[PDB]
Amino acid sequence: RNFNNLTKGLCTINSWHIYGKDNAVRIGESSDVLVTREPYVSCDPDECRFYALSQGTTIRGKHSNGTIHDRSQYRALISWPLSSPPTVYNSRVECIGWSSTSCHDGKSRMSICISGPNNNASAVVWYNRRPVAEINTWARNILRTQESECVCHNGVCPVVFTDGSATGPADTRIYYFKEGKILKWESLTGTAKHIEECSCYGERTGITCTCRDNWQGSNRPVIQIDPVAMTHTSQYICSPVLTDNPRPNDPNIGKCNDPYPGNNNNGVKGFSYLDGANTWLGRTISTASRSGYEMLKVPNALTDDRSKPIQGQTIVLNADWSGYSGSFMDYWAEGDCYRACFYVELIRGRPKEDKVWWTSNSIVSMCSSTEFLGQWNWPDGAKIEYFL
Amino acid sequence: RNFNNLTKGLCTINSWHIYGKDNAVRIGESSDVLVTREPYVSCDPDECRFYALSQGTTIRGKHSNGTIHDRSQYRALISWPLSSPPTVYNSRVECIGWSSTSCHDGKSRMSICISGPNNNASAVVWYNRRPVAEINTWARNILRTQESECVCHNGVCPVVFTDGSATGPADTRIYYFKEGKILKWESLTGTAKHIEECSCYGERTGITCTCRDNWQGSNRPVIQIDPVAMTHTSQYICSPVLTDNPRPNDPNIGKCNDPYPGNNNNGVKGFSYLDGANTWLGRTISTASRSGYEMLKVPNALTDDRSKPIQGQTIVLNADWSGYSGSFMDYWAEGDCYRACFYVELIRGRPKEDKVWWTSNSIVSMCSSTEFLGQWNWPDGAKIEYFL
Amino acid sequence: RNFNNLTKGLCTINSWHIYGKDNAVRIGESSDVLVTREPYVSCDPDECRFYALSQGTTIRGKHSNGTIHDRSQYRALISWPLSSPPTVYNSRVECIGWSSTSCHDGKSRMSICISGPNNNASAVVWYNRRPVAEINTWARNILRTQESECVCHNGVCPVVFTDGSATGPADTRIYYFKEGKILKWESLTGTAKHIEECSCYGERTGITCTCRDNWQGSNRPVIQIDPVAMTHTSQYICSPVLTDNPRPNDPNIGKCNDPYPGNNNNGVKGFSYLDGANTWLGRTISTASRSGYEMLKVPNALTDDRSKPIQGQTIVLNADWSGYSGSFMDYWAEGDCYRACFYVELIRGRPKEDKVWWTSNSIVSMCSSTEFLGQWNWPDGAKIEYFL
Amino acid sequence: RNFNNLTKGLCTINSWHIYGKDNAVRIGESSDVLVTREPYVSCDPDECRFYALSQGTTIRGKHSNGTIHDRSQYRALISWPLSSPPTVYNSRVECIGWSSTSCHDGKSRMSICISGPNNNASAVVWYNRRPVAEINTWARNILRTQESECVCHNGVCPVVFTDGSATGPADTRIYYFKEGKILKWESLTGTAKHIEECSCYGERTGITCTCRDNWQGSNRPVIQIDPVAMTHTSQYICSPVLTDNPRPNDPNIGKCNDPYPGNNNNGVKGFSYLDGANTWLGRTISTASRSGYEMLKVPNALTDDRSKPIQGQTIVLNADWSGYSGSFMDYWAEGDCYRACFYVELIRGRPKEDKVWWTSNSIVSMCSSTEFLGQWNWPDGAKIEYFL
Ligand SMILES: *[C@@H]1O[C@H](CO)[C@@H](O[C@@H]2O[C@H](CO)[C@@H](O[C@@H]3O[C@H](CO[C@H]4O[C@H](CO[C@H]5O[C@H](CO)[C@@H](O)[C@H](O)[C@@H]5O)[C@@H](O)[C@H](O[C@H]5O[C@H](CO)[C@@H](O)[C@H](O)[C@@H]5O)[C@@H]4O)[C@@H](O)[C@H](O[C@H]4O[C@H](CO)[C@@H](O)[C@H](O)[C@@H]4O[C@H]4O[C@H](CO)[C@@H](O)[C@H](O)[C@@H]4O[C@H]4O[C@H](CO)[C@@H](O)[C@H](O)[C@@H]4O)[C@@H]3O)[C@H](O)[C@H]2NC(C)=O)[C@H](O)[C@H]1NC(C)=O
Ligand SMILES: *[C@@H]1O[C@H](CO)[C@@H](O[C@@H]2O[C@H](CO)[C@@H](O[C@@H]3O[C@H](CO[C@H]4O[C@H](CO[C@H]5O[C@H](CO)[C@@H](O)[C@H](O)[C@@H]5O)[C@@H](O)[C@H](O[C@H]5O[C@H](CO)[C@@H](O)[C@H](O)[C@@H]5O)[C@@H]4O)[C@@H](O)[C@H](O[C@H]4O[C@H](CO)[C@@H](O)[C@H](O)[C@@H]4O[C@H]4O[C@H](CO)[C@@H](O)[C@H](O)[C@@H]4O[C@H]4O[C@H](CO)[C@@H](O)[C@H](O)[C@@H]4O)[C@@H]3O)[C@H](O)[C@H]2NC(C)=O)[C@H](O)[C@H]1NC(C)=O
Ligand SMILES: *[C@@H]1O[C@H](CO)[C@@H](O[C@@H]2O[C@H](CO)[C@@H](O[C@@H]3O[C@H](CO[C@H]4O[C@H](CO[C@H]5O[C@H](CO)[C@@H](O)[C@H](O)[C@@H]5O)[C@@H](O)[C@H](O[C@H]5O[C@H](CO)[C@@H](O)[C@H](O)[C@@H]5O)[C@@H]4O)[C@@H](O)[C@H](O[C@H]4O[C@H](CO)[C@@H](O)[C@H](O)[C@@H]4O[C@H]4O[C@H](CO)[C@@H](O)[C@H](O)[C@@H]4O[C@H]4O[C@H](CO)[C@@H](O)[C@H](O)[C@@H]4O)[C@@H]3O)[C@H](O)[C@H]2NC(C)=O)[C@H](O)[C@H]1NC(C)=O
Ligand SMILES: *[C@@H]1O[C@H](CO)[C@@H](O[C@@H]2O[C@H](CO)[C@@H](O[C@@H]3O[C@H](CO[C@H]4O[C@H](CO[C@H]5O[C@H](CO)[C@@H](O)[C@H](O)[C@@H]5O)[C@@H](O)[C@H](O[C@H]5O[C@H](CO)[C@@H](O)[C@H](O)[C@@H]5O)[C@@H]4O)[C@@H](O)[C@H](O[C@H]4O[C@H](CO)[C@@H](O)[C@H](O)[C@@H]4O[C@H]4O[C@H](CO)[C@@H](O)[C@H](O)[C@@H]4O[C@H]4O[C@H](CO)[C@@H](O)[C@H](O)[C@@H]4O)[C@@H]3O)[C@H](O)[C@H]2NC(C)=O)[C@H](O)[C@H]1NC(C)=O
Ligand SMILES: CC(=O)N[C@H]1[C@H]([C@H](O)[C@H](O)CO)O[C@@](O)(C(=O)O)C[C@@H]1O
Ligand SMILES: CC(=O)N[C@H]1[C@H]([C@H](O)[C@H](O)CO)O[C@@](O)(C(=O)O)C[C@@H]1O
Ligand SMILES: CC(=O)N[C@H]1[C@H]([C@H](O)[C@H](O)CO)O[C@@](O)(C(=O)O)C[C@@H]1O
Ligand SMILES: [Ca+2]
Ligand SMILES: [Ca+2]
Ligand SMILES: [Ca+2]
Ligand SMILES: [Ca+2]
Repeated sequence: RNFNNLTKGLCTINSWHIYGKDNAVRIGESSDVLVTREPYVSCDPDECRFYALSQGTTIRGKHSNGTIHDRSQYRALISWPLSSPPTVYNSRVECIGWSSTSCHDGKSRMSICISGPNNNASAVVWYNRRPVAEINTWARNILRTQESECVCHNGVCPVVFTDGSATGPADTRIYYFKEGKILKWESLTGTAKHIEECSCYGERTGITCTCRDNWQGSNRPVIQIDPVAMTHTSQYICSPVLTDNPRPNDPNIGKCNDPYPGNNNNGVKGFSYLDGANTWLGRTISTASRSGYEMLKVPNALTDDRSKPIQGQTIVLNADWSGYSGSFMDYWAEGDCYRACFYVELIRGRPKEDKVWWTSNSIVSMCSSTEFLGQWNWPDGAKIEYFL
Repeated sequence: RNFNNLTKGLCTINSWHIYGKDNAVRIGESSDVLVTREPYVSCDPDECRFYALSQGTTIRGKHSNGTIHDRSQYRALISWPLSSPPTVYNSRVECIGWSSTSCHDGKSRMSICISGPNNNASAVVWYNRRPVAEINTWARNILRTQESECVCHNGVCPVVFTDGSATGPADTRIYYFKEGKILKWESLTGTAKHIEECSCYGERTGITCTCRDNWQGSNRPVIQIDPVAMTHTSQYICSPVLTDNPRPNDPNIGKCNDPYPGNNNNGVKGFSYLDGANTWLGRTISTASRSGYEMLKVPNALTDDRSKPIQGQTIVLNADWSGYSGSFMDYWAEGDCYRACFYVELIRGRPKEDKVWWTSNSIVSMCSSTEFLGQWNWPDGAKIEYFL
Repeated sequence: RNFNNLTKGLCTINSWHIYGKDNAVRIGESSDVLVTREPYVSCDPDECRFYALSQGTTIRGKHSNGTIHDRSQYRALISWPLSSPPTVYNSRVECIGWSSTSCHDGKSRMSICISGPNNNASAVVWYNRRPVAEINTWARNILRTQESECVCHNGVCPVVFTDGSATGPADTRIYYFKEGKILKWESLTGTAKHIEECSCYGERTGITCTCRDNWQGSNRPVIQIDPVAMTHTSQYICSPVLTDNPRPNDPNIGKCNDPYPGNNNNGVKGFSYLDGANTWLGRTISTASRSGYEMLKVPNALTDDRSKPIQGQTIVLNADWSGYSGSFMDYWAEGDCYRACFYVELIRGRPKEDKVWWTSNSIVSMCSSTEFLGQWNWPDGAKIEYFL
Repeated sequence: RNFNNLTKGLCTINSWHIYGKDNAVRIGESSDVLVTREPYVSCDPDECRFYALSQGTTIRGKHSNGTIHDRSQYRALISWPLSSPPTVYNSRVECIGWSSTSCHDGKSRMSICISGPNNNASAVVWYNRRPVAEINTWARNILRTQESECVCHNGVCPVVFTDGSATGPADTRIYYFKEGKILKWESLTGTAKHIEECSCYGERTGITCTCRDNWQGSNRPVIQIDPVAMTHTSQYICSPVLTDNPRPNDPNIGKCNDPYPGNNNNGVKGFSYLDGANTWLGRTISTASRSGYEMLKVPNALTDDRSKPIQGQTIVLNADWSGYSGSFMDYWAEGDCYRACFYVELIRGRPKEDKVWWTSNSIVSMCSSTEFLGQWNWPDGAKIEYFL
């Protein structure tokens, strides 16, 4: 076949419809469902699948004790069929490690997993299910990457990595891969001051990534990548509609080229679709914790430091736990435009529910509609009391 | 490949033979079998599969408590191989929601799932396993559809939807899809006074649907659809052999253009094959509850308001629980005629068996034979005492 | 592709080597393994699979209680990959019923399942996984068939059926199918006096079946079928090496055209390879019960009523339970000859082990070698005490 | 397709990166994971898979009691997807027996399994998933083979077998197969004095095998095979870096043509990559038991009896249990060189952990990198206390 090229724009987003939901924690109460976290979704030309980092144990298994921890030798990137749960028997391992990204270039899939101790981690780049390239840590402090899908154009797939402090200046690099081979890498440029866990999408030969500032910012950094020139810029979302978590209350003036202050040394992976008047931002409803999730239509959020919402949709009630969120699109669907999609990780267990000793999640996913559809809310749906 | 066209008539039906049976509740006593209800069967050109609405839990799982309820965020349309049970590990999710239909047009499969709260539900139309179109509620009162397979002709697949009261006049629409796109919709016309859960089949370029009148009728409404003109008519089955449940005893004169009275605000999904002297009707044996199932040969049942049975076959004894029933056919089989098939849902658990706190079902399915075959009876076969 | 034709002879049989073994009862002690009985093996052009009649429950499931019974609505013909156990999650249902046969003609597979009450049973013939023909009971007394694979030549697949008494004269028919359609049937001719559960193989355009005389005989009946003329003959194995079970001790003169007396109203499915000086017979070691299994090389056993063994191989020790046995061959293997194969059913549970309330089996299978290989013995290997 | 030919050399090995890990014992604490031992890895042109000898029971099953034993009728060679665990539901049986090897020749896979009692064992050779040839024991004392993958060149696949004493001179043969047929065999020649469990790889039309001397040696024997001439030589690794287990401490002079003494009648399967200055040896860290695992870069280890390490990498800490290790490569990967890979068996249970009554393992696997990557350590990760 052929390399996918980003020739289309985004479809007009007037609401969001349910796309996938795996009910993993409900089902895992009485089935062999793997403990996971950091999920995402990624499409092949002939299939869309769920992805996540396994913890190498089932939820009901005794080894689920202690799975609040992020990095171990027992983690792996797995994938499984859309809206099924991640089971021992239906999950496919993509590579071994505790930080990942993955994407299809139209011909084959690239998957990247990072493993190792904090001071000696390394990335292995797989292409067509074979290891092709390796990258050693350059700052010796938890080499880490996107935790959602990358995007490819004409065979070139950019990936954002960070190595260094989670609470001060770090060393972020953008790598450009083709068939798993390193074409080029560059150090981060622009005005973003701290970058983690970028969520990306592609449109009209440009790639846009919305990231997490874990140091001083509660507005989100944005990286804009030209996959042909293999260059990038960075800044923050200018809008005063702040979308990190935890975060201050929304002001009336945002910040384009610096972190908006109030909350230090924390954050959550999130995403946005930045498309002029067709702009939608995702965020937790709570400003204090990872609970609730909503989409807000915020015209020109990227560039207008006074911009406010004109429409919205609740995805997860504030009474229910959320978690990481990220972007993906089916680049191989029919039609003249790409349909914006996203997922929300619904974290259950520790630290917020400490009557159990495990941490896991389920997944809900939505795609955009040109209709103005009615909204529901989409909780994980499991009862903690059943696990006691 | 090519779009299927409805070029054949029905085979002569002289008896029914066993086609499929999944023994799901028996097997689920000690395996990871999903709780379901509203099952059906649908064929692809190369495979026939079972379908149902999952409840997002296994039977032995503690989340099975409360599954008598019809609409939740944890339901999804799943499919799995013919006569296997619906397990966590072998079930494929088609889309998310609590009311569905699905059919193959010869090239790809269309699946439709409705989700949302009662006053804000929406349908998402999937084609070739991608979302293609969306339809918002128009009466804000449980938008709902067939719960068995649709039928396609030359790429055009009609689907019947209802939105509005279950106990008074409602707003029924027939939608005509092609490759998941809306070609046209029309409001219900004809003399049917209330329409729910249509069971359809196709023959000689016409589609016939047998539905449920939940308001005042215990005779079944019939919709006849011309998929080329994209028009329809409606009436009731004229025969005094009444086939809803619950229902009055059979009179000697039926009603062609109005509900036959006696039982209000209830019913069950059912089906018929209306083919002149080759006409067969399905119904529960009990007039009071969903127990037993039988087929009756009732010549010209559609148009003769004096017609009575001349032959029959018991499928499920009155001593055993039944449930929904519906039609399907293998439009891709060999031969000069289409073989009529049907399924019966065998409901176990609540409300009729309240020693357990769950509701689920298994499936039995039959197809027609030109032979005069001996009959058996086909119970679910599970013992409730084992689940206590 | 093309219809297989029987153009080769049997390979020289100098010993037997292990082919497959599924350890089903061992594994089912702690996994979701279906209760089965009446297993066999059958090859497709690209795969060989195990087959059996499921009982619609797992071994550890509470519905395993009572599975000594042979005929129920919860039985089905299933198949699963060679040497795996029959699990809920890996088994494919071929058709519904409690007596079966199945074979591949080179293009597609035909499967036949019989279901119904004792006085009203019927066979459904499936071809390319669709129902094609049906056959009603003709003697109203447990219509029944081979319980191992049929054999095809140039698209024509003969199958032996019996309807009527298990303890007196019955009505046996040979049906000739092509693409699931009935070409012809004939009533049994020749000198066999009672026929059940034929085990067949094909070579040089002839099909040979070794059957079970359940009435008066402890020598086995043989049916020889010409699939081109669609005619047959029948007799008994002439050898005094008797191979039914239970049976008298071996005399020095056998019987060619009548039952050898001593044991009435019982038997077991078995097989032989009748090939002049290359003749091998299978039998239980015990004359009283289904325990042990051995192969004996008995030159001209079919026609020589004085013939005795000149070589042998123990398959299952007399200290271990056996059961049904039958023939199959890979008609699509490389080489100038067909390699003779067989399976032995290893029955565990009731009636011989009544500390449990279930009956199931595992499978061992062997194929012939031109080498003189060392022998092992191949028990089921499960410990009944573990199931208590 | 075409037979693979060994046209490439080894890639430069500057470090090792994680390739696969199945966490089988962790996951098997609460899932239907088969008990195994003697694992390995082998690639097809389109897939790489894990292999092992099953014990015909799950870990949590009661039949796991006694699985320290090596040879039983319930063992089989199974394969399953890379980095998944070996489950009842995802494992494919290749053949039946208790000693094995397997390899793909570019067109189809050959698998060999040995079964039988100690004095009457036999090998069955499968090709394209059909039995093709058989080999009877020639010394009547546990006929046995490699327990890791063989290597093919232009359709010819050499395999090393041993029959005879484990504690004195034995009869080793090299067999040369093509499409499962025996082309030739030869008796072992050269200076190796005892050969078991060879680990092989291929490069530039030569095959190199590193074996186990179980009699008097703690240096490893090496067999070098010319698959075109179908001839071989043998010797020992000359280096004083000793790599058997148990073993003496490293001297300063090794032995090229005789066993290095100190430890009798024991050993462990292991491997090396012998490639001049690109030479790397694997070994346990402990000299006394199967604990820890490390790679050492030992230039010209094969031929230099003074050679010492100049670089290394720890794979498994000495505090953690290891086991067998072996070589494999993806002969169908892209690039101008073959990437060296290996696996380490991580044995859990008896004899070292006798609070449980079973013996099983998990797998870790690495491949070489031209980068100098940071190292981690890779334990099995299961807690024995959870199994009590
Ligand atoms: C069936 O389903 C449908 C479809 O889902 C349901 O309809 C949906 O209903 C929801 C809920 O109401 C709507 O979401 C909200 O949308 C509003 C925005 O819409 C309003 O404002 C628009 C802009 O108005 C301004 O500009 C125009 C210029 O043209 C000017 O005219 C106007 O005066 C004003 O200057 C209006 O255009 C718009 O009107 C239109 O739409 C109406 C329908 O909604 C319609 O009736 C009209 O005729 C017209 O067509 C409308 O008035 C969002 O503002 C809102 O989001 C805020 O509120 C939620 C809480 O509900 C909160 O979670 C959000 O985060 C946000 O509030 C926070 O952020 C603000 C920005 O900083 C801040 O100002 C707030 O104080 C608040 O901040 C606090 O909370 C946050 C979060 O914790 C925290 O971080 C902060 O620090 C701080 O603590 C909702 O998104 C959908 O748009 C609507 N969809 C459709 C298609 O109608 C329907 O209800 C369902 N039916 C039933 C029966 O259930
Ligand atoms: C082996 O297997 C075979 C194959 O399955 C078995 O054979 C089958 O046996 C079953 C059971 O008997 C049969 O089903 C019944 O069929 C009859 C219809 O057939 C009869 O009537 C025909 C029509 O007669 C009328 O017209 C002709 C004009 O030509 C005229 O001559 C005649 O005088 C009369 O005017 C006859 O043609 C037919 O004869 C033929 O067939 C005979 C074999 O059956 C054969 O012997 C003859 O020689 C001839 O060839 C035959 O007489 C159905 O009426 C019946 O269904 C009613 O009864 C069941 C209870 O059994 C009930 O559940 C049904 O719902 C229905 O009864 C309700 O509805 C009626 C309609 O409103 C109503 O009038 C009733 O009062 C009753 O209503 C009550 O109950 C319902 C349900 O709860 C409730 O809703 C109401 O409100 C009310 O409370 C059966 O379907 C098969 O047809 C037959 N198949 C074959 C191929 O033979 C065989 O038995 C097995 N063997 C063994 C050993 O087990
Ligand atoms: C490693 O593995 C190898 C390979 O598996 C093992 O070698 C195998 O060993 C087994 C066990 O011994 C052998 O099976 C037996 O074979 C004999 C037949 O072979 C003997 O007889 C041949 C025929 O002799 C006659 O004809 C020739 C004419 O040429 C004439 O010369 C001769 O005098 C006589 O007239 C001989 O040719 C043959 O010799 C050859 O082979 C020898 C090796 O075996 C070799 O040493 C010689 O040099 C020569 O090459 C040999 O003498 C079968 O008879 C026997 O089966 C009977 O016995 C078993 C019990 O063991 C029983 O279960 C069978 O059912 C059968 O006995 C019953 O049926 C008879 C027939 O009616 C009846 O007469 C009996 O009384 C008995 O009946 C009772 O029991 C049954 C069953 O319950 C019941 O139904 C009845 O009613 C009644 O109660 C075995 O099959 C293999 O052939 C042999 N294979 C090879 C390749 O060598 C080796 O042992 C292993 N190594 C180790 C260390 O373990
Ligand atoms: C992040 O990750 C990176 C990458 O993994 C980590 O860096 C790695 O660190 C490990 C651990 O230190 C290294 O492994 C060791 O390598 C040494 C070999 O390297 C040394 O020696 C080289 C050769 O020196 C000789 O020749 C040169 C000629 O050119 C001459 O100049 C020199 O004087 C001497 O004559 C040196 O070239 C080399 O220097 C280079 O590398 C340095 C970095 O390592 C660098 O700083 C230098 O500038 C230069 O570039 C270096 O000095 C192995 O010797 C060693 O293996 C031994 O020790 C381990 C224990 O640690 C033991 O398990 C091994 O089995 C082995 O020791 C046994 O065997 C010996 C051979 O018989 C014997 O002599 C020993 O006594 C011992 O024997 C006992 O134990 C065994 C086992 O139980 C038993 O069987 C015996 O009987 C007996 O009881 C390690 O393999 C990696 O090479 C290194 N990799 C890289 C790329 O740097 C980094 O640490 C991580 N970072 C953090 C923060 O964690
Ligand atoms: C490689 C790694 O440890 N990633 C972890 C990151 C980093 O800690 C932060 O991004 C700070 O760098 O955040 C999590 O803890 C979190 O917030 O839920 C989860 C994730 O596993
Ligand atoms: C969308 C929805 O709720 N469908 C439900 C329907 C409606 O209640 C009725 O058709 C009245 O409209 O009927 C059921 O309750 C029933 O009778 O078993 C099941 C089904 O799930
Ligand atoms: C259709 C049917 O019932 N087949 C059964 C047959 C018949 O009873 C006999 O062949 C007599 O006809 O034999 C069995 O009981 C048996 O011997 O183990 C098993 C089998 O299920
Ligand atoms: Ca932050
Ligand atoms: Ca009604
Ligand atoms: Ca008999
Ligand atoms: Ca040794």
